[PDB]
Amino acid sequence: FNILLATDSYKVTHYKQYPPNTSKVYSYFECREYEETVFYGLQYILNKYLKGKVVTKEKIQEAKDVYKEHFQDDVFNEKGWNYILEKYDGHLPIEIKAVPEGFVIPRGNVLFTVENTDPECYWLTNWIETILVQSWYPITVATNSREQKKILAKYLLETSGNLDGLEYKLHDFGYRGVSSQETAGIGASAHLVNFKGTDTVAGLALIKKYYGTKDPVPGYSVPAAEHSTITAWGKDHEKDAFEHIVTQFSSVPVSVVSDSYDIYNACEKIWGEDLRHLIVSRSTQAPLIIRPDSGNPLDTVLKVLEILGKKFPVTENSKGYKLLPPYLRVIQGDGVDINTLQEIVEGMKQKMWSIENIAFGSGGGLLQKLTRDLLNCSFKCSYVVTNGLGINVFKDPVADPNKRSKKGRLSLHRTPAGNFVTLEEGKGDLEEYGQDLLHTVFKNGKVTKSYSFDEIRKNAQLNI
Amino acid sequence: FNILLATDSYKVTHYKQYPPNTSKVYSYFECREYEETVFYGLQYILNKYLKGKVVTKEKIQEAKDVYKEHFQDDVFNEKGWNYILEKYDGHLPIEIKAVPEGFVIPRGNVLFTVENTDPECYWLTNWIETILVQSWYPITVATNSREQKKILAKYLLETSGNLDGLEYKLHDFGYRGVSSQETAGIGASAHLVNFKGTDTVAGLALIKKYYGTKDPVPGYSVPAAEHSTITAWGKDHEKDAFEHIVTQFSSVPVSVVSDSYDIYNACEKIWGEDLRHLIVSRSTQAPLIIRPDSGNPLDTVLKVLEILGKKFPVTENSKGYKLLPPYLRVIQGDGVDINTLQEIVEGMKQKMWSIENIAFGSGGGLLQKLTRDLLNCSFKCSYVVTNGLGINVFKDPVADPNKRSKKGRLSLHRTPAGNFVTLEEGKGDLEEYGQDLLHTVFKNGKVTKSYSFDEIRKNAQLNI
Ligand SMILES: O=C(NCCCc1ccccc1)c1ccc(NC(=O)n2cc3ccccc3c2)cc1
Ligand SMILES: O=C(NCCCc1ccccc1)c1ccc(NC(=O)n2cc3ccccc3c2)cc1
Repeated sequence: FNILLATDSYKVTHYKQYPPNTSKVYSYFECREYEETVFYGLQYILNKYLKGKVVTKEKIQEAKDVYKEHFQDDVFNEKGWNYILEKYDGHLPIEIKAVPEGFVIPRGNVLFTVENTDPECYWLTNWIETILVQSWYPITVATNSREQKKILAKYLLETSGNLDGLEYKLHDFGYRGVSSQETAGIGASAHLVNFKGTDTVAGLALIKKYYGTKDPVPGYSVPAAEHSTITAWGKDHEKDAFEHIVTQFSSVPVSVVSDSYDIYNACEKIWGEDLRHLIVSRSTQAPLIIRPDSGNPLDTVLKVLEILGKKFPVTENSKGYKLLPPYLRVIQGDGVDINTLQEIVEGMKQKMWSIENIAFGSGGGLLQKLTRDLLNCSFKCSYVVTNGLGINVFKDPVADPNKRSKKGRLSLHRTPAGNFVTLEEGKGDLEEYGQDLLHTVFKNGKVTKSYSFDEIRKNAQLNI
Repeated sequence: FNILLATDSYKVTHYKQYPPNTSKVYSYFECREYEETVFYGLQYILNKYLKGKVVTKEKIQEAKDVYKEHFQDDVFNEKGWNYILEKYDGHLPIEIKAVPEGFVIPRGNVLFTVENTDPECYWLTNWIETILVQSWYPITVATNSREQKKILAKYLLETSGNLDGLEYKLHDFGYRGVSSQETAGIGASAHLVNFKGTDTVAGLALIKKYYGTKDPVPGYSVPAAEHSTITAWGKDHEKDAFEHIVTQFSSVPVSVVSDSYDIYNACEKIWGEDLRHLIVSRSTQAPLIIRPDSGNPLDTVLKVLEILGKKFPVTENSKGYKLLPPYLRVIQGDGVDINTLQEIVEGMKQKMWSIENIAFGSGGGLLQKLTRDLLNCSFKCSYVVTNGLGINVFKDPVADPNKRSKKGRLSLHRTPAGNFVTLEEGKGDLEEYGQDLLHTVFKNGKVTKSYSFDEIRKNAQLNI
């Protein structure tokens, strides 16, 4: 990895565009205008990409040669980068202040700030904008996943009277559906801020290396079938596949995809009749989890529950909701996103089915179908020092008032009612709102403040 | 990187679920039936993750320890992995056959096939499904980018009579808007299959290392301003920022973001009057590229052109379309996706403005706002050998006929009309069509067939 080649190309030309005699460039990150966001992911970026000796003679030379051909010109600031290498032994003279990881902050508040610590490195602040703006992705995955936890908590509390097993109700199925291996690890780790169920193995090593947990692993999985392990038995031997799989995993929970040919027939005749004796004998700690994987997600879930409820002994819980026996559960792992999750739990509640009966598996909806536009994550310059005089800087486009940026030195404070407020124009210097809630997390190539994954989970907890 | 930890967790349990005495598991990838797809990206995956000694004693031990905690059970095929390490020195006994990279294939056709070459490694075929299915991402970026090239080619030919500069009309602005650094490189490389303009530097090193070009670089950029380089001058000094930037880049093309405060005022009064003398003196090889960055993308583009057309000498080309002078161009780099690109070029054509006047910059729309659902990229088992007898396997869900998978051994052929056909059930073995268009690209840990980035671009060319 070469930080000199980890920026948008046009940033290579910006050192020539700032007003002459600029000694300071101060910039901030916010999720402009999903009313609250989970701040997570910055620590990964600081450790993997920004800390220590990030500049070498070889990296300067590599970047010089690439930019010469990429621009068909020599616009690359070799002098500026050589200065960092000679003066600071390749350590970035940058200071980053951030809100603690796991923090749940309303939209339109400063989340982190970046500024150069050496007047010669005024151009460095916005050079690293590209790498830091990528924090949008673990922030959005964590926020969207927590918003799904809120829906699940509401319906589970309503239909069961408690939140037992909440942290296992939304399972990450997204490994194949993401754009890369690196995205998988980052995305799966952000989902693990709110839940404990994951199949995206990549997320576990990321948490271990960059955050750390008291427990040996932050996430868990159960054995489960795929279409290939059922279909390989042949069209006429689906019962044999099912029987073999539940016998191989007789003492542990097992998920079995049952829609290869006909989900309703598999539920009513195979599980419901032919193999029913192998299901009713299972332990409460080792249920059979039936998995539909096609059709309308809500209509399929309701029909599968109606079928199972007629083949198996259904009880009525203390809230008046139907509950499958403890050796039998369902997982809907096709077409699950925040909108369909909501339609399914509401549809289940209307048909008097307890949310304790179901878990959700989400792939693309959880980790891929997200953009920087969802929370409007933006990095903007708000303060500059030119000729020793500080000026409050901002954009305010005529056709888009929502794109107006904050002015001057920023500070995050607790209001008297215990809410959050961002103070602009260095007004935080007046001691009217107490202490700034951002902490120096990076200074001159060193990570100065870190959070464990346990702290992050605690900060990201629901009020509920 | 550890391939034993680069799969969906549940795949760790599948070796126990296949029918006993299974010696072969044969699977294929297709974009289930954007009528045609660009096949690109597999070569990157084969080289970075699948080739050479991918199994070591340390990797087996690491995976064993992780899976023990992840499952709270010892469900990990240590014996199977130890077999690969001892017999093949950690090289995968897999054979991958694929359509050549850059190939443009209609939906619902086999693109690549995977099968184990050793009977003991029947479970390996679908173990690597997760890593190979991630090919969906460079395939979708390449396909969506080529579809935008088709729209641009149609409107540029209609309004100018040629395709000059077509390869520079859609610029990659997506670095900050993607989920990770790795995604950035893969995504920007897939856009470079169709275009030459990129700011996502990461894509250049990926092409150089995995594909290679005769040219020193596959992509180019121009100097350009950002809001920070303009706003840093102060709200009252936007004209000074503009003047400084165009003077610093007087001899090369320069893009200048002009919507910081009021895009229409910047076009009419700053560029159109105060700085007009610095613009009209510019070379044809060094235009000023005005960049709006907010508002309704089409309304803003049309209003900017109407303003500029009244301040600068406009000509009418041989097709009857208005053309700005050669030292002045526009780039729309906000809210550009395949749908808005289409609305803008159609709206320009309706107002008699040539497409030679404009270029597009696309960020999230180009590299992030894509999912595996767009082309329905899917990996499925189609053939198995159990007890020495081959059987044609497939899924066919009752509620979703579109999810039906192909049966048996597959081959891709040219039809008599020169189209593509996928033959099922080993019917390709009858010599009724020509040669199978799938070639072995990977066999027993070695990459057996490679394509240069030059070949890929030629294969992905538009008919026009
Ligand atoms: O229901 C589940 N968890 C919570 C309840 C479990 C429980 C209840 C009571 C006692 C003990 C345990 C559950 C079900 C299925 C799965 N996994 C699958 O069905 N997979 C993994 C996939 C990954 C990618 C693509 C497809 C996949 C299919 C995981 C967890
Ligand atoms: O119009 C362009 N290229 C094709 C025509 C150029 C031409 C015509 C005639 C003769 C010589 C050359 C062009 C314009 C802007 C840009 N770049 C920007 O505006 N940037 C890069 C960004 C990256 C991230 C975020 C924001 C960005 C802003 C690049 C190329």
